[PDB]
Amino acid sequence: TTGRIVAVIGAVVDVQFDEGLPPILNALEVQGRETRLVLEVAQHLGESTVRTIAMDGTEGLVRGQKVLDSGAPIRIPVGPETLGRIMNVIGEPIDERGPIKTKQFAAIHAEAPEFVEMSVEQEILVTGIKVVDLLAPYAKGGKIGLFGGAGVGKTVLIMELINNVAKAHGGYSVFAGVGERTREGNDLYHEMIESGVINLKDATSKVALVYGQMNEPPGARARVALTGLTVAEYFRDQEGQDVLLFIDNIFRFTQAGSEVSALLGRIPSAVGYQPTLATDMGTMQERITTTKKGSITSVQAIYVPADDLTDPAPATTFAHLDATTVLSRAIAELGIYPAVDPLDSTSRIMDPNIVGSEHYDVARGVQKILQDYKSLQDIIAILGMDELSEEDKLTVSRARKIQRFLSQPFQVAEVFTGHLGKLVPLKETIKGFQQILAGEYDHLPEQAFYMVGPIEEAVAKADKLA
Amino acid sequence: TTGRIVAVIGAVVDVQFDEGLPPILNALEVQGRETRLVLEVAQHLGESTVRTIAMDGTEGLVRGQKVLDSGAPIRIPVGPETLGRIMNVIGEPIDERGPIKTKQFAAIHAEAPEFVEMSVEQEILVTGIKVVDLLAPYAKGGKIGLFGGAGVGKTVLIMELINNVAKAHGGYSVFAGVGERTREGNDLYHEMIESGVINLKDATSKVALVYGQMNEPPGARARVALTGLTVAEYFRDQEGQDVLLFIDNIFRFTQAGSEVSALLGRIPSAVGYQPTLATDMGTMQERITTTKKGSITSVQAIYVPADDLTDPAPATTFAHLDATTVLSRAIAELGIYPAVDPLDSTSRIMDPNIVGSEHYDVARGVQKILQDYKSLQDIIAILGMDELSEEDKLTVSRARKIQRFLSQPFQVAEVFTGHLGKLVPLKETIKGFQQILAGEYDHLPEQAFYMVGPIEEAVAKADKLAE
Amino acid sequence: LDPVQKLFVDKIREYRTKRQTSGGPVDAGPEYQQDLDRELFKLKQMYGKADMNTFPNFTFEDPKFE
Amino acid sequence: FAKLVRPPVQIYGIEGRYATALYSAASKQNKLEQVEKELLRVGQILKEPKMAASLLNPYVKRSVKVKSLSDMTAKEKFSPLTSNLINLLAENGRLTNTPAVISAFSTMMSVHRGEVPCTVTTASALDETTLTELKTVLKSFLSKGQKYVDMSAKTKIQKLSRAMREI
Amino acid sequence: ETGRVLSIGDGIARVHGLRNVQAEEMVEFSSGLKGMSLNLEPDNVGVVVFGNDKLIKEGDIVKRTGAIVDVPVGEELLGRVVDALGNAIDGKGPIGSKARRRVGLKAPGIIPRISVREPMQTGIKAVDSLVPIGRGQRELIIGDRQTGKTSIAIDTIINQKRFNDGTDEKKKLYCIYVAIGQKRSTVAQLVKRLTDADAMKYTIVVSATASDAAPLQYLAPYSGCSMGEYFRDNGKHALIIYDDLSKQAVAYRQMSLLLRRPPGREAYPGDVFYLHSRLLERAAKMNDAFGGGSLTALPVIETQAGDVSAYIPTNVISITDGQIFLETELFYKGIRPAINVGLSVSRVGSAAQTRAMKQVAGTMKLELAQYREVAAFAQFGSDLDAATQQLLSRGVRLTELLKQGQYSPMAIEEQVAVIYAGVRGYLDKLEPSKITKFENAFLSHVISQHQALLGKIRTDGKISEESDAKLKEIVTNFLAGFEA
Amino acid sequence: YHISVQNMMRQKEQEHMINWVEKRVVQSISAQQEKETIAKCIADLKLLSKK
Ligand SMILES: Nc1ncnc2c1ncn2[C@@H]1O[C@H](COP(=O)(O)OP(=O)(O)NP(=O)(O)O)[C@@H](O)[C@H]1O
Ligand SMILES: Nc1ncnc2c1ncn2[C@@H]1O[C@H](COP(=O)(O)OP(=O)(O)NP(=O)(O)O)[C@@H](O)[C@H]1O
Ligand SMILES: Nc1ncnc2c1ncn2[C@@H]1O[C@H](COP(=O)(O)OP(=O)(O)O)[C@@H](O)[C@H]1O
Ligand SMILES: [Mg+2]
Ligand SMILES: [Mg+2]
Ligand SMILES: [Mg+2]
Repeated sequence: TTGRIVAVIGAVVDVQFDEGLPPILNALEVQGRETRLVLEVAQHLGESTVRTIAMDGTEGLVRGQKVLDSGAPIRIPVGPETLGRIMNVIGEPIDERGPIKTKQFAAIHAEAPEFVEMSVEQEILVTGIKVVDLLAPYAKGGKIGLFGGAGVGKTVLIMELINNVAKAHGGYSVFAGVGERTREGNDLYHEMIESGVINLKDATSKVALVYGQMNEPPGARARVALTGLTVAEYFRDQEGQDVLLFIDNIFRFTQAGSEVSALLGRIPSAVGYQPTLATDMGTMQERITTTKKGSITSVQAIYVPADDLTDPAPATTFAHLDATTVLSRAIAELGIYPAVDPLDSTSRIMDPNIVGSEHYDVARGVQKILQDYKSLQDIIAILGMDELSEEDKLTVSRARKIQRFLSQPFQVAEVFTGHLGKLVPLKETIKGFQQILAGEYDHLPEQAFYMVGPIEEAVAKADKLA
Repeated sequence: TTGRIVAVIGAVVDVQFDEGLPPILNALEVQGRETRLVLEVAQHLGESTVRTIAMDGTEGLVRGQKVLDSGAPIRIPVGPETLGRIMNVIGEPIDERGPIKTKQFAAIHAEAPEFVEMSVEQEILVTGIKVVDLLAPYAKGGKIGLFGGAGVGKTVLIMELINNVAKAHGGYSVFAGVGERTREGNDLYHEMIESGVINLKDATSKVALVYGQMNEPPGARARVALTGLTVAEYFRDQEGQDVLLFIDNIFRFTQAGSEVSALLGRIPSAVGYQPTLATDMGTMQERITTTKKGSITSVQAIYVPADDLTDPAPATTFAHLDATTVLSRAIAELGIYPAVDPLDSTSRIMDPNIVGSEHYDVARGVQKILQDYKSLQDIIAILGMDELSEEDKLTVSRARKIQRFLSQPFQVAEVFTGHLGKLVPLKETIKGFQQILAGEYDHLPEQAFYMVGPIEEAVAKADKLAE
Repeated sequence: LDPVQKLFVDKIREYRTKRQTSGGPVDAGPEYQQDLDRELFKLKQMYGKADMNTFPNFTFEDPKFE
Repeated sequence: FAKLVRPPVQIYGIEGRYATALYSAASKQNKLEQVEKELLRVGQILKEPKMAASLLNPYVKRSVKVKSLSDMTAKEKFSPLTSNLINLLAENGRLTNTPAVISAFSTMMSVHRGEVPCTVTTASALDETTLTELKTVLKSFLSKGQKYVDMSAKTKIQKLSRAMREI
Repeated sequence: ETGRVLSIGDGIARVHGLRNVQAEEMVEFSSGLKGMSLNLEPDNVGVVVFGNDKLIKEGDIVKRTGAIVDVPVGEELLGRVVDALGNAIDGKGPIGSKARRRVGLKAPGIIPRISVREPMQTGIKAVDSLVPIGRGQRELIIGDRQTGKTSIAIDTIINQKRFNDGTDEKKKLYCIYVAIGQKRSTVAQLVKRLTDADAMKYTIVVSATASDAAPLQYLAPYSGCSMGEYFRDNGKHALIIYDDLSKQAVAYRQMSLLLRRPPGREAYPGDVFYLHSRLLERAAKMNDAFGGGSLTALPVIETQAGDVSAYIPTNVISITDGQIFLETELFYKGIRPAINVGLSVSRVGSAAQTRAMKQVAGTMKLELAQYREVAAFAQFGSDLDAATQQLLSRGVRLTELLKQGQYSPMAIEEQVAVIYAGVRGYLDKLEPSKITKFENAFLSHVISQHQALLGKIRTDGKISEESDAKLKEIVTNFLAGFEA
Repeated sequence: YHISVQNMMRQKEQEHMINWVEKRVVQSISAQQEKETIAKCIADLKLLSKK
């Protein structure tokens, strides 16, 4: 039926229905603007009024103004007639290529895969990125998390993965841009048309795009994470297919939450966040998963505010991943890209029974010398290298090489590194370190291992200097 | 009169009274429970309604349930027939031995011993624990406090205290476990029946037990200590006796107070304690005292939340003490139990005109050398040991000896240590250190002082470790 | 308990005119078929795409080396 | 100080607090009924096309709003010891509230008298009796005279159930 | 029978009616949804919904149950996987739940109990020697994420095979495993791990995860407790593992804040201590007059950057009878399982070992808190007297001992075997970089040869001068046969 | 495979089968004015028993 706006503040609006009253989650439809202004019920305040989160600007609304119930959730296009199309948070298309004629629809909200549907299929997914492979490998159909503070190189890394992975990949990929840079989208689009994962000519397109960037209202950023969610969901279930879900940046989802939780009228929780940060997340999060039916390999970039890895946002999210890659400004500032913290990135499959105890052994051997170097880090800073015992003078030099040989010039920042984009296969990864560790190379300069491919390019470099 | 529950959250029930509005503090009676439920009144919100704390869980209550104005404050089985008996928050016995039998009862909400009743006499109670006696002796009939972060040996200390001090004592002892571990009560009952300070047969029991552990509500914990002291307040004022009152853990009193404070209508204060942490403590420590009429040696143990001795709880507790033993994690971590900080522990009677110039001059000399060693501590361990003076490798040597000789195998800690208990008479402690200090053992190696009793027992380990 | 034991019978005077009405799943309309094909794809997935009625031949492979 | 006639309806807890007053202010002079009707009338002395330019008007204030309510009391059928529940809402700035204060006056009056349980499909049983569900039958005789997991959930789903005979 | 819904949002339904509803009594919803009363206020009952509150709408109908909340109990649960309310979710059709215990049970007071004497073995050298647990104890596992906090609790249940597939009816230990806050993808992968090693049979696994409603995580570890209370109150031995209380607390916070209960430290509510206190007291060692039955409880806490000042981690440590700390630092350093001896305590000490362990490791816990400090003082290359030259010359080898594989417990007998090797000084002359290829042999060599000695020590649980004598050669019969 | 190609079949059908029950019973009460008599019936047998 019909009801009216009685309160408006930011993205929170209060509608009064005399007849009937929409379930919590029903997309409402504002009647009176040149622009589809979906509200979304989130509360029943009583006195036959509901409280809703907008999905766009609310300049203009007035106390009065009619609203129609849609009788349903926000529902969007799903199916194969999405591949190649850019769609926004409510399904509307935004690549200015007409409408998205599609058989079926789905709602953005949805209960999550019951326990019986889970699958324990753990098979390694090689990236050709030395640190990731050697120390905390990604797992096929696993949840992956990229943690980073402003500017440490999440977006680059997600891109390199999209390249070393979703280019030679028989199967559908969905990319949800949640509250990041609009120009990064324009950039993706073009980059994927040229490379031809998207094709304007055909229906040979292998990717769907869902975008709600850092210029749109809380509501929109709040939700869009789920739009793109729903899409990937279909390709998994009604297609029992291999889905690749990339999000950037999942943080902006919790953030946007925070912006609204204030006026929804919850009482503030730790650090000002919404009371409901763990579940708000966890519902949404647990839908992103590989089930018996289909299979989603997820890769989410996670922003870390003020570099605070304990900020509730990043802090809570860790629970939800199977492999994590954590980026430190500290490292990046030493020109060690990709900026991966070797002692803080982990995978739930670094396990000899899964990766074969040559892998597991060279790993924890690097991970050891590094964390041995790291302990000396203090005495070296106050007294200097010389006060270091002879044994220890080495543990440094070797470690420092490892430190340097985990750097790897990506095929993207061929522009910042200038250097040619390498991709190193698990074998030569595992090998090279093993050698470095067994000190075949204590005769080579440090630099020799900074920014290279296999260990050859290392020993090779060392010559061109001499 | 009769009253009806109007509302109920967690541990705070409001009640409405047709006529008889009960005065704050007045214990109220919940009609209709399979086990007794009391509601200490806490305020008059007005319109004949009173907010209250429950002395047990409110699971079950219902809007309108019948409440009766017991007419006066919680009342307990104060009296001599409490010995050997495990009481509780409200009097009810819980060792399963049917009503405590006395016709004398006192409210647990008393006023406090006025100025003129204050006793100024203080004399050294020796404990045989070397560290306390040497550096911060407790005083017969004085407020003692045991400061400790979690796991540093606070509770064990108070055991070895009740073992030593409270056994060779022919007066009455009252141990009240406020807010800590139920396991540890059961644990003590039986040790205190093996020793038979509690005797199940005769009536030779010298120990009243009051209990309200970390399994009970905030209501309970907030008042368990008010009870156990009402109990020991009788044995003082009457007998003129020497009452030993142990509490563990007087911290849980303010914490408990914290938990309900929110629901009681309080803007929170610093660190988020009650705006009343201060006076709540005052009108309650000011009762655990010694009047002219009688004396109460008190041994409280205080939790230090996260070891921060400045946390408004342990912080405010210090004012109320005469002798404070403060426990150190960093010491314990070095294996030096009892982890007493020989430089944060203090007694009021550490006065040469009270303990003698030999005692005093010797304590302070130990305190000094340990402090000096603490000073060389980040020269040496980062810039070459033997770069020290001759004077200094000497004050290090002796210090580490002194520092270890300060440990003691406790009798209640054999289970952990591995050595048979011990106990040193004051004058053999003074002598022991006076010696080490004097340069008389600079030849015996370190470990020989680690965990021995009287000084000689180190000369023992001095050869046993040799050949 | 005596005016309810026969209202639970309005449920097999229909259960009857159904588990006997042969001629196809009753009154279906279009819906009935389409969906019984989507779940015919995904259920044809975890297993493979070959012939489910025949016994599979056998390609074999040598032992790799690390 | 004064004791209070809390009549077993109680109602609120926070706001219609004036109401809970006059079941006790009235029950001294037993003029409960004198007002049970007095209020009904004032409820519309204010819903006029002539009284809304103050009803919700922070423009005149507690000046000519209280002594302009010596009229709509003294004048009309009022002027008793109930011309005052106004003279309060007048001063205590809650004239904008009285409708709710009258509403509750009722729901507390008709619990000394009637009972309020309602039928399923239409009007009020007004079972004004000393016993609940005694006269619930003998007053609805003037109403004639005017199993497989899923099917389980889907049978209670019609019985006393849903959107059917509800309309 | 019950009444209206005033307003609904965020899992919090206000209700105008229910006038005779018990506080803490569970209501039921129009849509068939079980809720719960927690705020009995004058003019409404705030109710925490136990699931998706989309189905609820203003005006719906809420009906009393009369009951305080309760759950399925008893052996009819073993081998299953139930949500926080007892319902099965492993798709194997309901459990045989004749027994139905209440969640809101208070804990055993003073008398019903007896000093913890019963060895609860973990099969982890590290734990079973230096911080030994016993039946009735609460030993906290605390540590940063990915430190090994779980591969503790798992390695321990997987150890209870040995006892549960035998005769001795005391050594038997049934296991509950609450899983609060985790992701299903994991709960599962974990059950799969149990199942494989074959332990799932003796093990309830209550699971309230990420996506589950808020009050459902609040309640989960309680439910999983009642289920373990039965096993003790009926003369048997339970080991429940809450993993983790950190996530639970967070959940309780949500309910509490949404219920408009003014927030305290780090936003948590006042009783956030009471929460873990009360739950954790319910584990006890019942005295004979009550069954002899036990409930050992391993709560689990997760720290941020190591901060044990955090409201919670400090609370739970004040509660449990000791704890194991984890530390990523040691982990990568090679010390797996990363434990930090010196900082781990067991407030029950030897009172919970065999007199077989006790004899090899009863004053070695106060030795690896002094050999510790006495290698951190003389770190630098100089000179130290006749006394402290040796302590180091030993320890380095000893630590290489508690270095242990994963998903491979050990029976107490074998633990005493290797511990003996060193502690008596039969390793005091070997290069640490080998002390593993060594143990991995000398223990499969003295299982293939002398099931003899193990037989005794395993049974009488002690090393008589007899047993000891045999050892004194089986050892020696090896060092000289390798180096010398 | 067929362990499943028959599993979704016996269920799905039995969905439409037990669900088909609904729409034929909503037709039985809404229609049949003689299923408005069996209304006042069973229901007046409520007031009674309870008391
Ligand atoms: N993997 C890399 N290799 C070499 N240089 C890099 C790399 N990643 C980032 N940089 C440099 O640092 C910048 C940051 O890259 P970017 O991936 O956008 O960080 P970010 O995680 O997205 N932080 P933000 O996008 O602002 O939320 C670049 O634009 C480069 O100049
Ligand atoms: N004794 C061990 N030796 C070698 N690796 C181990 C050992 N114990 C645990 N691990 C590994 O270390 C990882 C972390 O173990 P885990 O039990 O999940 O710690 P955790 O702190 O509980 N992780 P989380 O649940 O995310 O907090 C695993 O994936 C293991 O395979
Ligand atoms: N007298 C002691 N000798 C050796 N170790 C001790 C001694 N006292 C305490 N400890 C160690 O400290 C631990 C905790 O003791 P406890 O007094 O219970 O801490 P708390 O201060 O919180 O009550 C013990 O379990 C033990 O291992
Ligand atoms: Mg970015
Ligand atoms: Mg203690
Ligand atoms: Mg874990």
